[PDB]
Parts: sequence; C-alpha cells; structure tokens
Amino acid sequence: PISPIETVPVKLKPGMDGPKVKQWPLTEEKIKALVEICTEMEKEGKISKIGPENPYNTPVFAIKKKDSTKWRKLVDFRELNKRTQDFWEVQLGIPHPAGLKKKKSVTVLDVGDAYFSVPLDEDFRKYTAFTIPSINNETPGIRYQYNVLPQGWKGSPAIFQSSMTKILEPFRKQNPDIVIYQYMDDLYVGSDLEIGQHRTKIEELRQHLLRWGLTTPDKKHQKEPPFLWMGYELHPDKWTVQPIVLPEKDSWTVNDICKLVGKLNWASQIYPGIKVRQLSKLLRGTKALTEVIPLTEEAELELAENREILKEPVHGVYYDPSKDLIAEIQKQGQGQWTYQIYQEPFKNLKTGKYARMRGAHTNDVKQLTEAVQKITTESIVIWGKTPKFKLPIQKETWETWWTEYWQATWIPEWEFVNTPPLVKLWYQLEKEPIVGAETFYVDGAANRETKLGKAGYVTNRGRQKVVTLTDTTNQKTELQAIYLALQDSGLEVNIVTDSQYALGIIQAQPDQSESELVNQIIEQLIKKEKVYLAWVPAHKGIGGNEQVDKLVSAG
Amino acid sequence: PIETVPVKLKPGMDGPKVKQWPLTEEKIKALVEICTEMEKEGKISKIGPENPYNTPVFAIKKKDSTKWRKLVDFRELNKRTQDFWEVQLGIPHPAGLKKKKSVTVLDVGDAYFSVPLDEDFRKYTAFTIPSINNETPGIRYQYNVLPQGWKGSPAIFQSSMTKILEPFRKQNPDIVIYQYMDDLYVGSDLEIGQHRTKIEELRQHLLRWGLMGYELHPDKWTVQPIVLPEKDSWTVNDIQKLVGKLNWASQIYPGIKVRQLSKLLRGTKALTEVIPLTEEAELELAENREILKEPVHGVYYDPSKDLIAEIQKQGQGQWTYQIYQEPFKNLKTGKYARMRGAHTNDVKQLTEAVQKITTESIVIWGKTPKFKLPIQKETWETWWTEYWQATWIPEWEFVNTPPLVKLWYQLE
DNA sequence: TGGTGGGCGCCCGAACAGGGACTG
DNA sequence: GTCCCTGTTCGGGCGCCC
Ligand SMILES: Nc1ncnc2c1ncn2[C@@H]1O[C@H](OCP(=O)(O)OP(=O)(O)OP(=O)(O)O)C=C1F
Ligand SMILES: [Mg+2]
Ligand SMILES: [Mg+2]
Repeated sequence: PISPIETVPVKLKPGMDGPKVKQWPLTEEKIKALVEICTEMEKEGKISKIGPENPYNTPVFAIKKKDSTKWRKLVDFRELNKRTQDFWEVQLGIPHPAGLKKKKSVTVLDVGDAYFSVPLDEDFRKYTAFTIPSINNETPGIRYQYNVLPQGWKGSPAIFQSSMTKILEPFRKQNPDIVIYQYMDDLYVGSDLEIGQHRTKIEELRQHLLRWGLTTPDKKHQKEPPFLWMGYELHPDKWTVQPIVLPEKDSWTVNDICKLVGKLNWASQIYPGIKVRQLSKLLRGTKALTEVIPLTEEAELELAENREILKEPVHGVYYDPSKDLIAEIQKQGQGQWTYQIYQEPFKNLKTGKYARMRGAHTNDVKQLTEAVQKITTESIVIWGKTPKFKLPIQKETWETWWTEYWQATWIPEWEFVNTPPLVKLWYQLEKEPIVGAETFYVDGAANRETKLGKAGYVTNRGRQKVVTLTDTTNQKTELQAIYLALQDSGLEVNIVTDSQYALGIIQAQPDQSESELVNQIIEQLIKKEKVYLAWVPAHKGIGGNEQVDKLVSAG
Repeated sequence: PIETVPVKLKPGMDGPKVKQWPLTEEKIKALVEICTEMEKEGKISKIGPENPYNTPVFAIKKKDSTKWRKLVDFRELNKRTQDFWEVQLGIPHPAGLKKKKSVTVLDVGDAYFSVPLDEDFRKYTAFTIPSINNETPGIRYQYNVLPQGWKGSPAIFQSSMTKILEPFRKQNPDIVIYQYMDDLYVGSDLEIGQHRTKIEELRQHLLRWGLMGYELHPDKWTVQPIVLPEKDSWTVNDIQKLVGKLNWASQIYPGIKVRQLSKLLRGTKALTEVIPLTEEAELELAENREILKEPVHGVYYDPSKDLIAEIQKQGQGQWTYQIYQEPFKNLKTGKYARMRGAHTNDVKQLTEAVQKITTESIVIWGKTPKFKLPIQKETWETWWTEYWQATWIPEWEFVNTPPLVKLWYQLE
C-alpha cells in the first residue's frame, strides 16, 4: 500500500533543470530482477509509465539485500541530487544499546518496502524519470517515473524519517509509556507490560502503522531473544555486538588499513583496550588508496594486540536510571586512552577510546581533560546526564595544573584511581628566579632571505656560545637558544628569553610535541631540578639580552 | 486582528544552518513540554526537512526554580537579519541608567508572542528538539509569532512597548526604563524597598496587557586600573618584569617611559642580584605610577563597530576584563572576584563572568560585546549552558592568550 | 564483480583563520 | 606587506546502521 500521508514539497535548486543522463549497460540477471520489481510496483501505483513528454532520465541498477535473496533497486541520482534543494537532516545520531533500559517485553519490527510506501511530491515526480533496458529484440524498452520515494535520491532518508515520526506521533501520544526506538524503518518496541498484554499492544501498533500504509512482515522478531537490532544482539539482561572479523591480508594497502581501523574503532565500543595509533600513522602522506606498505615493527605489533583482545567474549549491560553513571579512564601510549562506563563494578554499559592529538604541543593532563570532555558529551547523548569519573590522576596533580594553567579548565565530579600509569606533570617551572643558579640570556635570529641563523646565549658568569643553524626560522633559532642554555647549564638554571612564542610553548608544560626540537627541550627540562623562564621585550637594550642580540645578529 | 510587518535578510546572505547540540534529559523534557504548549497556543508549528534552516535550542532553570525558560540561540540569525536595528529604531541609549542606584531586569519575553511573524520569514526561525539516545529523529518547529531572542522582536514590538510604558513613565519621570531584547531594564534612586514596591507596580501595569534578576546597582560598578608593585628592594628580575609591564602599558598610556629604569639593567646580571634604585629611576617610577591614574585619553564609543571583550584568568577566583573596540583603546577595564574555595568551577566562573560583563555592556552602551574566551572550545561548549541565566547570548570566540597579558593586568 | 542515499564515528590532508615577528 | 606558527573547518576514505 501507499501511505495516505501528505507529501513533502520538494524543489530543484533555482535556475537548474532535471537530469538528462542516459542508462548504462545492465546485466541480464538484474534486468530480470528490475522488470519483476517494476511491473509489480507499477501495478501498485508506486511508479508510472511516462511518455516522451518526459525529457529526463537517470541510470539504475540492482544490488542484493541482507539475506541475499531479495534485490534492492537503486537509482544513481548523483546528478539529480546535485540539482535538488538542500534539506535539514533529522537523524541526529545513532541509538545505542547501552542506553536502552530493561523492559519486561520486547519486540523488533521492520517495515516492508519502506521507502516505496511513502508518496513522493507530485510536482517533483517527473525528475525521477528512469528507463529499464529490456532484452533487445523485444523492446527499447520501458520508461517509468517514481510516485514514491526512490533509493539513491538525496532527500529520501530525511523525508522517510520525518514521515515516520509524523505517522508515529498519534500512537506515541496515545501510548506515552510504550517505548519505540525509531531507526529509519526499524522499530524496537519495549513495554513494562506482561507478554500477552504487550502482544495486544504491538498489534495495535501494527494496525496503526498499516492504517498509514506501512506493512510489517516477519521479520517480526517475537518471543525471540536474542533480538537482532542495529548490528547488535540484545538479550534480556545483556547486549553484545554481532561478530567482528578483521582481515588477515599479508600485504596491507591503504584501503586494507582504513578498513582495519574502521572495524577496530567500531569494535572499541565494547572491547576494552583497543588502540589504533600506530596503524593510523601508517596512513599519512599515502596519496593513493591502493598503495601498499609494511606494518612497522610497531604497527604489525599493535595489530596483533587488538587481534588478541577480540578473541575473549564480552557483553554490555543495559541502563538503570536509578544507579549512577561511572566513567573510568585508563592511560596508554602515544596519547591513547581507553574508558569504561558502568553503574555496577564489573558490568560495562559500554567502553571506548580517545586518541586525538589536539595541538602541536601538549601533555597528559590536557589529553585527560579532553577525553573527559569527549566522554561527557557522549554520555549526554546516550543517557542524557553526566557520569562520575574515576581518573588515574592525583587530586594534587590536578590542583597544581589548574593553578598554573592560564586557561579555564575543569573536570566534573571525580575521584582518583591508583591504576597505573598515573597521569603526571613531568616538570614544573619555578615561580621565582633561582638563587645560585647561573643566569642565561638567550636569543636567536634568522635571515628570512637566506634561511641562515644563529642561536646562542650569554651568562652572568661570563660564558657565551653562538651556534649557526642553517635552513631555519626565528621561532626555531629562538627555541634552539633555550635548548642550548638547558644543554650547558647545571641542574638549576635561570633563562631569560625575549620570545613569547617560546615562553608560551614552554610555560604550558608540554611532555609531547610534533617537534623534535621541542621534544629535546622537553627531555632537558625533565632532567633539570629547577628551571625559571623569564621574558623581556626585545630590542630595548636590556641586558644582557642586548649582549646575545648583538652576538647572534651576525646576520 | 493585527497585520504582519515584512522583514528581510541582509543582501547576499542566507538563513542559519546551525546543528543542534546534545541536551541533557532534564532540558529535553522541559523543551518538549514548553513546545507542546506553544503548539497548542498556535505560537509555533511543526515542520519538515524540506525547510533547510536550523538554529539550536536549549533551556534554563532560573534561580532556584521549577520553571524553565526556552532559550533559542539566534545570534546567527541575528547576525544575518535585516539591519532593522540601525535603521528602524529612533533609539538613543539612556545614559542615566548606568548611574541609577538600583536597576531591576524584567523578562518581557511573553509580550512578543502577541504579534505574528512575517510568513515569509518564519522559515528562518526553525529549530530541532533532540531525543535521548536518538530514540527519535529530531522534531522540528518554526515560529509563527515574534521569537524571543530575535533581533527583530523588540524592533517590531517597539511601538506597542512604548504605548504600554508611556503612561508609567509619565507618572514616574525619575524612573528610567530601558529595553534590550527580551529585557526591560528599570533603574531608580529609590530606597531599596520603595524601589521593589515600585517595580511590582510596573509589573502590575504589565499584567494589564498580558500575558529573572537579580538586582543591579550600577553606580557601584568600578574600574580595575593597571598598577605597579612597590618594593623596598628590587632585583634585576623585579626590574626586568617591571620594564616589560611598563613597556607594554606604554602602548595604552603613551606617557609611560622606561628608559631610566631600563638602564639600571646594563650588563649581564644574575636575576637575584639586588639593584638599588637611583633617584631618577625612583622618580620615573613615581611618574608612571601616577600616569596610570589618569584616564585613558581619546576613547570614543562607536556603535557601528563591535565591542570586544578580553578576559584573563588571574587564579584564586580572580578574573580581569577589558572592553575595547580598537587595541589599547579600552572603554572599561575591570576585575571579577569570586569564591577562593577548593571546589571552584572555572567554567561556571567564566560564564558568570561573561554574563556580568555582558550585562554591564548592555547597561552602559546598550550593546553586546564579542568575547575572547580564555578557554578551550570543546571544554567551554561542554558546560556553559549548565550555568547560563541570561535570555540573550553574546557572540564569542576562543583564544590561546599569552601568559604575558595575564600578568600585565594582574593585581597586588 | 560496477554504479546510489542520509546519519554518526575515526583518521588524515587540505584550505583557510588568526596572532607574532620581521624590513629598512 | 612578508614570513611564520598555530588553531579551525571542510572534505575524502573507511567502519556501522537502515
Ligand atoms: N545500500 C543502500 N543504498 C541506499 N539506500 C539504502 C541502502 N540500504 C538501505 N537503504 C535505505 O534504507 C531503507 O531500507 C529499508 P530495509 O533494508 O529494511 O528494506 P525495504 O526495502 O524497506 O524492505 P523489506 O524489509 O521488505 O526488504 C530503504 C532505503 F532506501
Ligand atoms: Mg524494511
Ligand atoms: Mg629574539
């Protein structure tokens, strides 16, 4: 049947016209599929034979469906889509099992030929013109247009999703306490009703759907835990992901890799420990999806680590709104982080990994603050509240950082967990100049023309060093100079720089950086017992900044 | 039986297309209740995906309360809406309001629903209510009346607002009533007590057509001047900081000179060496310290240009701010103080700081400043709404501020 | 076997967007 | 103005859902 629902008005973008793009060569097996599909659709009013009054046309083909018995008729509207107006998508995100609550009774329903059950705007139908190439001595042959939503058009998903919401509103209003998770044409229906009253309620849902033109075949998941839903399988008391199988290719290529990450990431929603740093790094400047490349002793190593964790069995549980949410985070390497979220001690609601690099320079405390952020926003989407945190970081370490850091930073209600590795600051700049520590006035200049440079220092104790660099920059020569001063100073040292750039990087207490120069500086800083970085405005004759400046300015 | 007044976008600009952000359960529950109610009242309508526009919505729980206020973030639509503002308003700004002993702020949002919105403009006021765990696709509405928080709402309703206020202003001439967006600002020099009595009395006239806080005392606001440290001995370090501070400050007050001080530092000295200040250095330090007293000369508020606010975290609950339109040309420099406790929430504190500062800006220039927030974007956007209490929302941007400017404005 | 759509996620590279420092 | 350096946005590919 076709839904009696009102259409959604649809325009092409101004000034543009409909697609005139002729069919391409189609297989025999699929033309058999396509005409059998079409002649039935056309019996049902879902499409209409058009005539030569219709200028337009768009290619069509056919792939299989999940069971692999049925065919799906797609239309390549790539051209029409470009020409079609913009929409606002109403699918804001993806429901998650860990956010489901325990219900007494569960049903999973699917709608039949879903799209082909929603009317397409009448004024727009003529742009959906396609043509079935038929066996070549028995017709050119047949030309149709859509009276319902096509699969390949840019607007179908959103118009379906909106049309469904419209259709379910009356039922939802009438049944405020039956929960219907609505994903495209997928329905999960839960109730606190007993099996037989639930059943009656489900049939009412189906009559309601069918009054609006939506059928529900079976495909009706019934007294049938485990339910198959959204790529999961839900049992009364636990949920798990349908099996994941990572490739085993021995020559790996970009495309092979990119889908190794994919499934791993996907995997990490409930397999704790997954990491993909090394793997993702393989995939840098590789300008081609085909390019192969050896898994670094580091990567090939990492791949085998996850590959081991997937072997163990694991489920998540469902959500009790009356217990608290707890996120526990643990640290890995290369700015990689894992977390688990639960309400009861060893019963994961779900899990995940954070592992972005925000910034050229940074440290653990920042990266931890960022994983906290991520998890918080994720919880608000899934459970609509914020979790309590268990973090591998001492209340003291936090307070120190938040007292030193010039930005507003904050972590929700949280509590320390002795689980190593603990998050620490690897050094601390002094607040006051250090008595009995040699004072270094550093500076570097660079010749923007030649790219040639000089970094160097002068110290109150009479030492002075100047290093010519080649192929450099002011900021580099200036970082280089701090690096010279640390190199040649004792365990305690005062350094005076004129560079905000440098002072800014170092002040913020990085422990990792994209820059090897800064990495070396960091090794130096962690080795030292006391360091005090002071700043002064440059070219002001202040000493002995004036001294170093004259000295590194041989260019 | 009222007629709709046409309204348009600026030329060459299209309506907002801003994605809805995740909302907590408590907020979504409130929005769904407010909106069902506004739908009954015909004040908003459900719409489809074929409307291409979107503007975020959330909700706030004002004071200790069980009453929520829908808050649509329109500053993108406002940025884009016809210059209604600098064209269709005969509005000077009440210079006296900033002097008034006590100002009270009233939320005359309801008053706007009493006017319909140009059908052709409705499209642009669309928003989208999220569901928890995406159990549903978003539910989308567009406005039918004047939207709260929209730039065009006080403008279109200006005259009707004047009619209602008019009689109240006539009987109370020394009461100054100013309007900004959903806000009525009401100041007087009445003894606290008579003032509220009088305010309850304006709200009595306001119930007559149909159908918040806290309490402002503007003339107690004040400026945080730049200030120099006073020491009985100075170290090379002490003086190196001092020269840097002054040198930068000279960009603000061109009277500041740093030469005699800069020459106590000749040579290559240890930072902790003590240098006794020479007569000149000593005197010159006294000049500067006074020069800083003097008011910043040559600063003129230009309404066409936008107000910039910078904020620096000073630590221990202190926050400093400046409001300028051109660099070093401050209109107001201030500090915000708050609890020095252990459980301080920086982000809460930052957003209370931006609300205070925004509030002062409205009262003093009747305009909203563009803030430069010393916080990471994601951190800020994770929590700021859990602390908001205003009915407006200032533009902003996030910045990595130099550990220099934080010390330039530091206190003692 | 090819070839379609929308959503979210993850990475990575592109293009910007700023500020700060330079030249003579 | 020019360099730098850093941040952001956007798009592309892959995963998963329908
Ligand atoms: N590869 C894709 N390309 C474009 N669009 C796609 C694709 N895969 C899904 N879709 C959209 O999801 C919808 O799928 C609905 P289901 O898959 O349950 O099938 P049915 O036709 O409604 O009926 P049945 O249940 O009776 O078989 C229809 C769409 F077009
Ligand atoms: Mg189906
Ligand atoms: Mg220098």
